[PDB]
Amino acid sequence: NIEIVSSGKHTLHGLNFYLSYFDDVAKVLPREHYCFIVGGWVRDRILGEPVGYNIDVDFLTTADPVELAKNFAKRIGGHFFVFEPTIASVVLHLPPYRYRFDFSPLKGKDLEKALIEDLKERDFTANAIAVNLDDVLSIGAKQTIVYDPTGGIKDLEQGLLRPVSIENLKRDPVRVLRGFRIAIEKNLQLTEDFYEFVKEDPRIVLKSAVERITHELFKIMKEKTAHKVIRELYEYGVLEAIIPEIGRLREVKDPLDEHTLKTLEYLEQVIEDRAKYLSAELLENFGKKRVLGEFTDVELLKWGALFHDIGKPQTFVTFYEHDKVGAQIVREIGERLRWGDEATEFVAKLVRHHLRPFFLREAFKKGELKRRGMANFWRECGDIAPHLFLLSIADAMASGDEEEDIKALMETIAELESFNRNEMK
Repeated sequence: NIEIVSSGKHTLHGLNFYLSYFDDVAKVLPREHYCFIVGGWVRDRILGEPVGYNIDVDFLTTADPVELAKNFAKRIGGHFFVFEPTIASVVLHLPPYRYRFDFSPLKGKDLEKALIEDLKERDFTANAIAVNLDDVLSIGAKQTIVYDPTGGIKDLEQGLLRPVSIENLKRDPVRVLRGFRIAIEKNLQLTEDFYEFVKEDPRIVLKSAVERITHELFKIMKEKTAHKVIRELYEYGVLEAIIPEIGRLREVKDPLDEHTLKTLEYLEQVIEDRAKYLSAELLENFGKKRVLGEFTDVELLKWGALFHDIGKPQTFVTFYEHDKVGAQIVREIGERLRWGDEATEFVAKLVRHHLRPFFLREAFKKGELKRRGMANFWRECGDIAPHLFLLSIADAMASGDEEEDIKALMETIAELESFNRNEMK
């Protein structure tokens, strides 16, 4: 119930909160109804982060969210969706850039009290900050006012990601994933009560719908810091709760879980270096295969790194058939988690063949690698080939292979690529 005026903040200026499409929103917005910008986009803008290729904006309007979203989508030429208190979305997709605009209802007799009331229900204080669209677009002699009753700005200045209330986390448990992800993504420290809450009941996440769970999970696999978030989820037992198979990696000692985590961690680096190992023709369409509509085959690759050996706990001196077992397990997880059919099949096929480049490498070191094995390789799997290459390199690194052996693997890959490029006609 108290405002404060500050000067030189320069991140809170309406100018900073601007987006071109907001104009279109304002033109679709009815005259007698109001609209606010909330959460993620506000948070990122306050932090002064440069806007990337993925733009997500959340709205709270007193108008009809469905009609608003419909006509706005008609204006920007986007796809209009309705799901779920029914919030409506607008997605706009071109290959380098993705746009998503969510529209949520805001109702009450007192508008300000209602807005605050809604902000206090949100997951984290950083995401609890909102601004009026009119104030943002209001060109002249207009001061812009930001609303954070939860003190999100104060927490952002101190570099803390603090849940508004633990009850808000218990109400929608999938947010406990976001808390980790964002904490790594925005380089913020999660406060004490979050860590405590988490420890006590890690399985809480199972309350939330599966699809939502899946969606966040990929969102984690989407960022380049993903291995850290995955390790965080594993150490606190959340990952085991979501995927019980992962917990079984611990019973088998060589440590398998550490090997998988390091496999993912190295896989990120290898992905960054992919231009080095992969051929140009393999790099052209790499990462361009769309999965679950906002995600690519790269997330599937990282999932492949997590599951690359999931079958070693099932088989027990030497682990023989764990590739096929792993493939089946992955298929089961993909069904359970409602991953796309072609997605779970992709990851499954990736896990099935995960040790193939190692065999071809062993054949390469003995000089016994010839046209037969290569042609057989490219015939059997040509679709997962680049992903399988990167995965194999990462797995080789995490296994602590000798440098000459890793280089032998890389040269094996290069030989397969060169054989496929020219000498296959």
